[PDB]
Amino acid sequence: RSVLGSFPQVDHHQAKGQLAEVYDDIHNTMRVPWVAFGIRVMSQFPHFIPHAWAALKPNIETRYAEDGADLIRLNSIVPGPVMPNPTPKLLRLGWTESKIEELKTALDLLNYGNPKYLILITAFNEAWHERDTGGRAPQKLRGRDAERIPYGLPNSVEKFNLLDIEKASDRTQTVLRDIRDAFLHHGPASNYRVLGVWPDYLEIALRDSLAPVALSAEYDETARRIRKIAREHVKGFDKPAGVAWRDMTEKLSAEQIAGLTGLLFMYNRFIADITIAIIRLKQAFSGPEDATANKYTN
Amino acid sequence: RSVLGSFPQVDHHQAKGQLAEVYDDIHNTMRVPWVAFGIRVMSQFPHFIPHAWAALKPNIETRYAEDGADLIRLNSIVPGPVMPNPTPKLLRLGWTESKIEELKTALDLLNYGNPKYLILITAFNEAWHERDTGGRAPQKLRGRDAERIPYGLPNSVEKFNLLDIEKASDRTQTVLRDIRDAFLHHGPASNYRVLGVWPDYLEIALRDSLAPVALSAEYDETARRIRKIAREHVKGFDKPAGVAWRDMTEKLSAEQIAGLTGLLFMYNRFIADITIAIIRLKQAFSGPEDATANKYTN
Repeated sequence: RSVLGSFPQVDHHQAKGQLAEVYDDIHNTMRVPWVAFGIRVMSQFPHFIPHAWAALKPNIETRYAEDGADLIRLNSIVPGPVMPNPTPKLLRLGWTESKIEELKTALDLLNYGNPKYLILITAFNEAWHERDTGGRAPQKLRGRDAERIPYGLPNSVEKFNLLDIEKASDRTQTVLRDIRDAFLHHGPASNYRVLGVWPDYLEIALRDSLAPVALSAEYDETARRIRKIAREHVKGFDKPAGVAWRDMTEKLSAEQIAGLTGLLFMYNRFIADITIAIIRLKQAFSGPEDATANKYTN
Repeated sequence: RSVLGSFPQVDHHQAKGQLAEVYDDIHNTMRVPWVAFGIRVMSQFPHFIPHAWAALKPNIETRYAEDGADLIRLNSIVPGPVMPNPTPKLLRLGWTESKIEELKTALDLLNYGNPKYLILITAFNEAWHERDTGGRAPQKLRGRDAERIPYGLPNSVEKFNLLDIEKASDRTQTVLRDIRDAFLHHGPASNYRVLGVWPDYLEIALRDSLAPVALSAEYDETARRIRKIAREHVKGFDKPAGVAWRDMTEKLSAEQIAGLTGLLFMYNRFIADITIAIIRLKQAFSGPEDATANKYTN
């Protein structure tokens, strides 16, 4: 038996018809090279993802929301131990400059997307429990807060290809398991199914950047802070940015509403954790300013 | 539209036959006068509650597991503002000392049980992800540790009846809904379906005790602290105290394995938040030492 199985989810290859249009819409609207592990997972359920998406789209494409994602990114740094650069270790292991740059680009794209997915999940979750995710403030978004960000991926950014966990080496399987378990999580992030093709780096990543802050006051407090930024930000939305489970009782079964309720709560924690995590990795290379910069939609 | 509606679950009365024996064996093994919300909700899935429960049973029934509960209970105090006593307040509403004493007994019972439930949900959540919940330790439980605590509810302890939410007043509904949303939770705890026969108090409770600490660093750190105690404790079990999703694949569809992964995580947080809440609630009547004692299994 594998150290690590594969979690229940509609894979990117599995998304058919109406659903595969949505995965694209997500890519393009959010200018992100992957669909979130949680979206993939929540998509097995009929109706929900497509409907919640349709009600989130108009709100997440704005410069307003992008400014929110920037607040998340900006404050996602952990008041933690100081970390050594991984660069010398990669060179001595014989990595090319060029290869390391490919890693840092990966990290950079990941750190662009995660915070937007923090906005995303906060919308979906809060709306599910009929709490404030839009159309409540007296003052609508005005001036350029309401402008739309560019559609599609940034020039020279392709969609990621996530590694197939079944086919992967023991080494890769294990480091991912380890990173999952260090944080008490359910699965490997899409983040790590991208970063996993470099198990040797992740092993160093885990020892130098993530294991020493995992489960700590400082780390969870930094999750609390960014979740709060996300939760306050979404009330600025012009119209509600998700569906409410009470409006879904013709669409989902009692069992299903249950499942989705837990799934949403879980992913609202997972995404925050992962956001912090990967920024911290790119902090080990460069520093807190470069690591939390918006490098894509300016 | 109703201000709050009932969350989907196998209500106490609805459990038939084999699941009904399970709800009981829970009641009695844990010496608690209510089956947790999270089990009720989670029971609607085939196989899992009965199965996870069979593995928890011999572990949670030991004196060792009772010490576990006591540690959580002891460490559940928030270092927040000092709260006024509500006793004068309830007297001014004409509550008799006798009625007041009825509320405190109920608070004691909720406070007896929430810590044990945190143990339950920790075992279930961890085992599911094949993380450590028993059997890994060098030598087995010995001495006082291995003994079975008493079976059955304590003397003069009657089973609670949850209040019907649908049927309940607007005021019961408002205050419960306010309590749910103040913590970003999914529904009201069994605890509040008990305490909500008394919405005048819950109202005081929220304004005095709960709302000034909801979502604060101190409240959230307290949760981390107690969740940690619980995660370390189940490691001392003689054998695993739950079931792994990988072993359940004949018994559960992908969709449900996903739904449960979520619910498990969500209740692990939920139960911990509530343990702290209801303790806080008693702490205002009678200080920290009282609020955290084991008054039932000594």
